[PDB]
Amino acid sequence: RGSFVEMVDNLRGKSGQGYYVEMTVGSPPQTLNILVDTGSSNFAVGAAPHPFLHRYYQRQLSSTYRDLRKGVYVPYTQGKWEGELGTDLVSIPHGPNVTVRANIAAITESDKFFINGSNWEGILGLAYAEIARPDDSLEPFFDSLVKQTHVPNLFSLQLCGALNQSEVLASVGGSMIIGGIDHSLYTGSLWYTPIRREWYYEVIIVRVEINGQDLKMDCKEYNYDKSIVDSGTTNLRLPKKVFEAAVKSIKAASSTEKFPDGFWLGEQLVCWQAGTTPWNIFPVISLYLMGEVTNQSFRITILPQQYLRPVEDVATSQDDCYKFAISQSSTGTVMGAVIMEGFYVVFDRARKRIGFAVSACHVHDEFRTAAVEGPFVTLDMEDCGYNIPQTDESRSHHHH
Ligand SMILES: NC1=N[C@@]2(CO1)c1cc(-c3cncc(Cl)c3)ccc1O[C@H]1COCC[C@@H]12
Ligand code: NI
Repeated sequence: RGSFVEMVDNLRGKSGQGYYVEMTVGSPPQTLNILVDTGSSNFAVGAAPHPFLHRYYQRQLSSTYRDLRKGVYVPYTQGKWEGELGTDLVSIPHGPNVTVRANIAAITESDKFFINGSNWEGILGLAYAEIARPDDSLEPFFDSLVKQTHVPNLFSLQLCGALNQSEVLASVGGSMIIGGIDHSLYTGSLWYTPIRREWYYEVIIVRVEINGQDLKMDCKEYNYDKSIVDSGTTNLRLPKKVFEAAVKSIKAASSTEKFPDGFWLGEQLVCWQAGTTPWNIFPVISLYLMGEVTNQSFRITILPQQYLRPVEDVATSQDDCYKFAISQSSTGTVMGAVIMEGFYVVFDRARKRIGFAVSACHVHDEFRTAAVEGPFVTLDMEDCGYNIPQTDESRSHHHH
């Protein structure tokens, strides 16, 4: 292999509203646009009319649909989705030339799940069974794909971030390569960090720098209470203490400009006149990730072109306006699109590792580029992993 032409450019989306892939469900195939989400583990599709859906999965139209006679209820921070579990035939038209029988959660009711204008009608959870709902016995899509076909246990993502239009958000594109690595999608070295545990795609950050300046924190703070690689999150999200330190450093480096507090909170845009954005006043951010070798790390470095998100405003379309896309977390580090848009990211499930290489499509300028660099060696490395306190709820679970 080394080339997967038919799968290149199979992702679409609107800036800040997630990347989706075309999928078909049922016999005959019903086409739906599905959010590619490495931060969840259910395949769930709209299956009833909704204000924001132009279309939905029609179970009755599918000769191959089977009801599992079990419901599912998924609450979260922003809202909830719920529905009926079943199985049906699933394919990815611009993916591998295979059809599989997968679990599908047919979403019958939801609150603040679907997004007006996003153009997606469902979610493809690509993480592991451990975080599937209602429980880990509901096989995720990718597990079924690998078990039922000869597709190698690996996928890779090239998310290409963003203007033509003032009335709508900017269109984005990218590639999901299932079963391999496409060498046309990256340049330079591909560096791997271990998947610490197979639930989320959990990784370990050992060091953080802002414009070459070490944040000098106990490295467990970087992974408190976890660090994950998540295509279903827009922002780089950082643990409270890390967020505060990072913002302070970025503020100081960019101090020639005085932005409102709303900007640093991601609640307000800042603008410059077309093409005059002073990129050079904003620092690079480096995350050092644990290497496959003990005592080694490598760094991924992103630019303000990644963490400042373009939003073309109607009232001031002569200007280039940006949202600050680094935000606070209380559930650990989330390396979302802000990180992933810099890189070609290889989810090597077979070898329990995640690969990063400089993306052939990343946004940069003539002075700086997103980078992937290593090795960095450290004498006698402290364990940077955090151990989440075990609740009685969690401890009570039997795993046969
Ligand atoms: N990983 C991740 N997936 C989550 C939350 O975190 C998600 C994301 C979006 C979503 C909305 N707008 C833009 C993007 Cl990139 C994603 C919309 C719904 C949505 O549902 C959440 C359901 O619970 C699992 C995690 C899901
Ligand atoms: Ni038991």
